[PDB]
Amino acid sequence: TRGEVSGGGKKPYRQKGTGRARQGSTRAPQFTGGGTVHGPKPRDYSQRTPKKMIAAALRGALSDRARNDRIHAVTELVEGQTPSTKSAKTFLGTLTENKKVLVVIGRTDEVGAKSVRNLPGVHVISPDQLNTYDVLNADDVVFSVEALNAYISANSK
Amino acid sequence: ARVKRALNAQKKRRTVLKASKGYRGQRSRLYRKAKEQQLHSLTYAYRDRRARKGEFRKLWISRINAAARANDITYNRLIQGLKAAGVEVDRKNLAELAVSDPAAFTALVDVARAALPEDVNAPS
Amino acid sequence: PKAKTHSGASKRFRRTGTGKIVRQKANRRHLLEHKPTKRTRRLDGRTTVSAADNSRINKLLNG
Amino acid sequence: VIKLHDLKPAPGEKKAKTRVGRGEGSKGKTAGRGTKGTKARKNVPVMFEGGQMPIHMRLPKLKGFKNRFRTEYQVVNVGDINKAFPQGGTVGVDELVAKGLVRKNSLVKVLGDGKLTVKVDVTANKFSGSAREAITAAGGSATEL
RNA sequence: GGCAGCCAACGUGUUGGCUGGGUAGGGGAGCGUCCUGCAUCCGGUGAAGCCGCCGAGUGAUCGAGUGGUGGAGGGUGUGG
RNA sequence: AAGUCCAAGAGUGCGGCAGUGAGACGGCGGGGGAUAAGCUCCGUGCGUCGAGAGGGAAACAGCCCAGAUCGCCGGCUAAG
RNA sequence: CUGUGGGUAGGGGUGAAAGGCCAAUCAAACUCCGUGAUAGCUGGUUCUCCCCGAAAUGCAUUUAGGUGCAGCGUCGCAUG
RNA sequence: CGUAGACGGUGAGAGCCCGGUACGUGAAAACCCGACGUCUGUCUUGAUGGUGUUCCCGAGUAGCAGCGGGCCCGUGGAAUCUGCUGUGAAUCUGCCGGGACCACCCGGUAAGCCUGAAUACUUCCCAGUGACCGAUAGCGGAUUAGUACCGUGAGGGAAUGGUGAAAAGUACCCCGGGAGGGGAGUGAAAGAGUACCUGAAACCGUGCGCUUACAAUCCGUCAGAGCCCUCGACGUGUCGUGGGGUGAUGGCGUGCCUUUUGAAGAAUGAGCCUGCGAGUCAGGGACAUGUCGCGAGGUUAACCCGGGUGGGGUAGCCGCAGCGAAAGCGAGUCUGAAUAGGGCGUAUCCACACAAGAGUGUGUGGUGUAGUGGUGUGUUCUGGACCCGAAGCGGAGUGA
RNA sequence: AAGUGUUUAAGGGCGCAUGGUGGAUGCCUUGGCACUGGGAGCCGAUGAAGGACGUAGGAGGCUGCGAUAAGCCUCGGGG
Ligand SMILES: [Mg+2]
Ligand SMILES: [Mg+2]
Ligand SMILES: [Mg+2]
Ligand SMILES: [Mg+2]
Ligand SMILES: [Mg+2]
Ligand SMILES: [Mg+2]
Ligand SMILES: [Mg+2]
Ligand SMILES: [Mg+2]
Ligand SMILES: [Mg+2]
Ligand SMILES: [Mg+2]
Ligand SMILES: [Mg+2]
Ligand SMILES: [Mg+2]
Ligand SMILES: [Mg+2]
Ligand SMILES: [Mg+2]
Ligand SMILES: [Mg+2]
Ligand SMILES: [Mg+2]
Ligand SMILES: [Mg+2]
Ligand SMILES: [Mg+2]
Ligand SMILES: [Mg+2]
Ligand SMILES: [Mg+2]
Ligand SMILES: [Mg+2]
Ligand SMILES: [Mg+2]
Ligand SMILES: [Mg+2]
Ligand SMILES: [Mg+2]
Ligand SMILES: [Mg+2]
Ligand SMILES: [Mg+2]
Ligand SMILES: [Mg+2]
Ligand SMILES: [Mg+2]
Ligand SMILES: [Mg+2]
Ligand SMILES: [Mg+2]
Ligand SMILES: [Mg+2]
Ligand SMILES: [Mg+2]
Ligand SMILES: [Mg+2]
Ligand SMILES: [Mg+2]
Ligand SMILES: [Mg+2]
Ligand SMILES: [Mg+2]
Ligand SMILES: [Mg+2]
Ligand SMILES: [Mg+2]
Ligand SMILES: [Mg+2]
Ligand SMILES: [Mg+2]
Ligand SMILES: [Mg+2]
Ligand SMILES: [Mg+2]
Ligand SMILES: [Mg+2]
Ligand SMILES: [Mg+2]
Ligand SMILES: [Mg+2]
Ligand SMILES: [Mg+2]
Ligand SMILES: [Mg+2]
Ligand SMILES: [Mg+2]
Ligand SMILES: [Mg+2]
Ligand SMILES: [Mg+2]
Ligand SMILES: [Mg+2]
Ligand SMILES: [Mg+2]
Ligand SMILES: [Mg+2]
Ligand SMILES: [Mg+2]
Ligand SMILES: [Mg+2]
Ligand SMILES: [Mg+2]
Ligand SMILES: [Mg+2]
Ligand SMILES: [Mg+2]
Ligand SMILES: [Mg+2]
Ligand SMILES: [Mg+2]
Ligand SMILES: [Mg+2]
Ligand SMILES: [Mg+2]
Ligand SMILES: [Mg+2]
Ligand SMILES: [Mg+2]
Ligand SMILES: [Mg+2]
Ligand SMILES: [Mg+2]
Ligand SMILES: [Mg+2]
Ligand SMILES: [Mg+2]
Ligand SMILES: [Mg+2]
Ligand SMILES: [Mg+2]
Ligand SMILES: [Mg+2]
Ligand SMILES: [Mg+2]
Ligand SMILES: [Mg+2]
Ligand SMILES: [Mg+2]
Ligand SMILES: [Mg+2]
Ligand SMILES: [Mg+2]
Ligand SMILES: [Mg+2]
Ligand SMILES: [Mg+2]
Ligand SMILES: [Mg+2]
Ligand SMILES: [Mg+2]
Ligand SMILES: [Mg+2]
Ligand SMILES: [Mg+2]
Ligand SMILES: [Mg+2]
Ligand SMILES: [Mg+2]
Ligand SMILES: [Mg+2]
Ligand SMILES: [Mg+2]
Ligand SMILES: [Mg+2]
Ligand SMILES: [Mg+2]
Ligand SMILES: [Mg+2]
Ligand SMILES: [Mg+2]
Ligand SMILES: [Mg+2]
Ligand SMILES: [Mg+2]
Ligand SMILES: [Mg+2]
Ligand SMILES: [Mg+2]
Ligand SMILES: [Mg+2]
Ligand SMILES: [Mg+2]
Repeated sequence: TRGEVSGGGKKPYRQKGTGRARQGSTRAPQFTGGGTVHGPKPRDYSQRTPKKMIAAALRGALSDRARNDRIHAVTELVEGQTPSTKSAKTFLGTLTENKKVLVVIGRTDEVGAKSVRNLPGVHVISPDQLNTYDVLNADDVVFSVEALNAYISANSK
Repeated sequence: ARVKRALNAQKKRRTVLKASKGYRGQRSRLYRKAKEQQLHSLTYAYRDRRARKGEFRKLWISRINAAARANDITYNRLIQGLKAAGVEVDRKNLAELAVSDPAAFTALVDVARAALPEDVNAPS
Repeated sequence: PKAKTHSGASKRFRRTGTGKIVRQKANRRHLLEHKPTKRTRRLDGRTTVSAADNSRINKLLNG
Repeated sequence: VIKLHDLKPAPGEKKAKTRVGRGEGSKGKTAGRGTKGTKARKNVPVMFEGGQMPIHMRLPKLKGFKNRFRTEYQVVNVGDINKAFPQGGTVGVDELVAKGLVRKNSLVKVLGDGKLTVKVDVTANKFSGSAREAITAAGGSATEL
């Protein structure tokens, strides 16, 4: 702003008699190099929607995917002990033809998330982290048995 | 998100300057003086578009009066007689008759005089 | 920052159960001997504040 | 299958901001302020009246005091016991909090407004005379804490 | 003959009737600029910018109509 | 008691957002002044200007006519 | 009279006194900071169109070119 | 190919061309960490609960007073804490506090000292990110930048980026003293030539078309002859649903903005162009109105667990009963001696009765009562708060 | 004889075509701005922070260094 830019303390010249506009400092907004008037300052943009709004949006998006048969459960992405983007890609291709998929996996299952992480349209998220934005991106949502059961059980009571 | 206001600013400038072609002086060169002139130009165009219908009626009346007086009748009596006769041609085409073919104008003056009171100054 | 209630107005104005703002009539604190009791008793109790002043009093009360 | 571009605010939700002082087509050269004065550049405080004695200074302060030792009670009317308890039974403070008839940690007094018909055993900090008569004339009993 | 605001009738988009000068000021609906989520499209067979031609819209303005110059990024939809 | 009544876009009540609180001349009733002022101060379901374009008064905010939605190379009128 | 070296500093200095002088400035020097001082005062405030549309009065005022409330505009609701 | 489709560069949009990325591997020395020993210290010529008195328990202190400071508390009835001055005790059936004070009860044990964690910040280093700026912006400083420069001095304080992919940066010839150019070459391009990407406007020329030297012009607008260009048709120059350019001539015509009762005004402001320059943001702020979720309920704050925007978190807050100064009472309550009027309150409506037409009341039934939390908009409060502008006031310094 | 009637451009205006000047616009960037996560939270008589003058085979500026002067030794890395 006007007071944060360097310099500007002096009145530039005498206030009367010079035949020029009355100017209070060289860092005034109308000056080149002067202060910005209503300019951006850092902002926190988060807004806190009620919990059940968020939960309902989750359920509505997941229902929207379910009505159209876009939810899949699988035992796991790839046979374990080692990641393999090739085989996991082939299996996921059998499972769906669309471009974007959510792959909801439990956090412990690292071999599975490693083997599907480098596919261009594939987004990997944890069941306890499920939100409406990622499921609305996905054309299909591909759960694991453990992750589907976990989401069901976190909302069964 | 800072914007450089020059893409949008130049559009009305080009519009007004293109409209101000032919203006003598700096009223065809500078956007501000050209805009000041465009204000007057469009008000004057409105004014004269409204008054053109009166200027042309003035011209038609003048031509009709001259032709009528050539036919030895006054303009006002001529149109009074044409109103009395039911012939309901407007002054525009009555002026085209006065100019283009004077024989039909002569005949129409004959009709107007035939359909006129035996005393135009009678108390009726 | 949270808004501040105008303290001088809170100790003068009050709200009823429905929400109308009541008042206390003036000219009754001293110099009472020459005032008849009819004037004295038409000047006490509460009375609802005027509709003209209801807009500013509300802003002073809520801050 | 709703995707992120299919999302739209509800009709009537979002109103356009009124950007002011952006030309004479809408609100220009004064931004809705009119000509000069105090109000043309700053404001006027809400407790200002032009130097005459303000509304908050020519009126007496309300009589009385506040009594910091006030005992306030959260009140239930007897008619709500009918709705809350279709059969009656024992009804204390905390199994009356669960029915959302009073706040959780407060003193509870029972008042006799509605009409009570069921056999109830009410326990509360205090009772009304009408409430006590309604409780005991309907067949139940009422004990204070 | 064209438009628009209020209202009415059948009825569910028309028709009809009234009305449409305007500063301070109030309300409503929009044009153009930039950044972005998502979706699509165009571009070294030449993007933007600029200069024109020929046009268009009730207004801000438009030209996924066209040429010249130019040399790497843009359009449109729906939200922010 | 009627009239207007697909309108006055009228009253009244509550609320959101106001601007205004320097007015001018002309007609009629008056105070001040010298029954002076293009003076000053009041009254007027008086007007116009302010905030009013168009026609008349040579020119000429406030006088007379008449209230501009746009177009027309139609007609009838008002003051004059 | 003059050179060289030095001393007096801001409500302070110095003045054979003119409010003179104290770095082209002096009824309280200059620089930076408080600080974007405060101004009932002047100036400026940026695209469009649609509908409606004032006031220049009353009352109070350390008041009279400022403001509060009333009157008079607009929008929403109620009544009709 | 992918545990690597991060991001750059390379002659234009590259996962497979380069550096890298995912993922692993590596430290002689120095430093920071732990861990095990020497080492260091203490405890054991010794433990435990009893039964009955004298002494001790932080002294120029507490307390008291005068004058102050600070507490929500501006001297107030003014406690608690505290400075200067004066006076000045007790060692536990003591002394201090519990908002003057006293009594009783309760809590504690001043005038001795150490103390980790949870908390605040970033000169500097490392690694990242941005609905951040993009050369009048962003730091004053993308380039000599606290530089040049201005001042005696404290101090003030600039302006200056872009050839091409690659210098391949124009050999040689010609005019010229050179500068500059013209051929020739380089290059995809020289409308890229180290005055170099794009190259707008103001401003300045040159060429052509129409016009203009008897004429009183806010410089336009409407009508308009003549000339010039262009598109069609018939044909071979004259019309046409035409289009442009210029305009002899005729009618009408008092710039823009501010501010004013009223300005073309001889009131203000503006030489011109290009770039810049003014209602913004924060807050469980307040009021109102949209919209959404849940609904007699609604919602969490700090915080905790999540490489995320997700999930837990009931403390509080608002609604749920009012009247009263208050004790209090409670669909009532206050006033009052009053079943005697009035005030406020009992969502709202419907009916049936019982009383008066002094404005309707009272009562029995029924219907049953709407809030809250996100978020858009308007206004508002606290903040520089729409932007610009004093003369001057204060603090610390610099100057004879 | 009376009457009528084109052609002037010293210079100026407007439209176009062509350039100059100028450095906007577009598209950029060895620069900044706001933060996030770590580290380290002091240096100095064993002479600090910061400088002056010197220093390369050749003139200056920035950087590095100090008469052992774009450097000297030892240990690692790497090529
Ligand atoms: Mg400053
Ligand atoms: Mg001057
Ligand atoms: Mg100042
Ligand atoms: Mg800046
Ligand atoms: Mg949460
Ligand atoms: Mg012309
Ligand atoms: Mg208070
Ligand atoms: Mg008294
Ligand atoms: Mg008395
Ligand atoms: Mg906002
Ligand atoms: Mg305006
Ligand atoms: Mg303006
Ligand atoms: Mg306003
Ligand atoms: Mg102004
Ligand atoms: Mg005024
Ligand atoms: Mg005002
Ligand atoms: Mg205040
Ligand atoms: Mg209609
Ligand atoms: Mg209108
Ligand atoms: Mg009209
Ligand atoms: Mg307006
Ligand atoms: Mg665009
Ligand atoms: Mg978009
Ligand atoms: Mg493509
Ligand atoms: Mg090419
Ligand atoms: Mg762009
Ligand atoms: Mg081309
Ligand atoms: Mg192009
Ligand atoms: Mg938008
Ligand atoms: Mg009528
Ligand atoms: Mg009407
Ligand atoms: Mg009305
Ligand atoms: Mg006044
Ligand atoms: Mg007045
Ligand atoms: Mg008057
Ligand atoms: Mg007068
Ligand atoms: Mg008179
Ligand atoms: Mg008089
Ligand atoms: Mg007069
Ligand atoms: Mg009068
Ligand atoms: Mg006015
Ligand atoms: Mg008029
Ligand atoms: Mg009028
Ligand atoms: Mg008359
Ligand atoms: Mg007639
Ligand atoms: Mg007449
Ligand atoms: Mg001497
Ligand atoms: Mg000296
Ligand atoms: Mg002196
Ligand atoms: Mg000086
Ligand atoms: Mg001097
Ligand atoms: Mg001084
Ligand atoms: Mg002074
Ligand atoms: Mg301050
Ligand atoms: Mg100011
Ligand atoms: Mg109107
Ligand atoms: Mg006073
Ligand atoms: Mg007012
Ligand atoms: Mg209103
Ligand atoms: Mg890449
Ligand atoms: Mg002790
Ligand atoms: Mg004190
Ligand atoms: Mg005290
Ligand atoms: Mg300590
Ligand atoms: Mg800069
Ligand atoms: Mg540039
Ligand atoms: Mg600068
Ligand atoms: Mg110097
Ligand atoms: Mg070649
Ligand atoms: Mg090229
Ligand atoms: Mg150049
Ligand atoms: Mg160039
Ligand atoms: Mg001539
Ligand atoms: Mg004349
Ligand atoms: Mg003319
Ligand atoms: Mg004229
Ligand atoms: Mg003035
Ligand atoms: Mg004025
Ligand atoms: Mg005047
Ligand atoms: Mg002037
Ligand atoms: Mg003049
Ligand atoms: Mg003036
Ligand atoms: Mg001037
Ligand atoms: Mg500027
Ligand atoms: Mg806010
Ligand atoms: Mg109360
Ligand atoms: Mg009494
Ligand atoms: Mg009562
Ligand atoms: Mg709701
Ligand atoms: Mg809201
Ligand atoms: Mg000072
Ligand atoms: Mg000195
Ligand atoms: Mg010529
Ligand atoms: Mg230390
Ligand atoms: Mg050096
Ligand atoms: Mg080695």
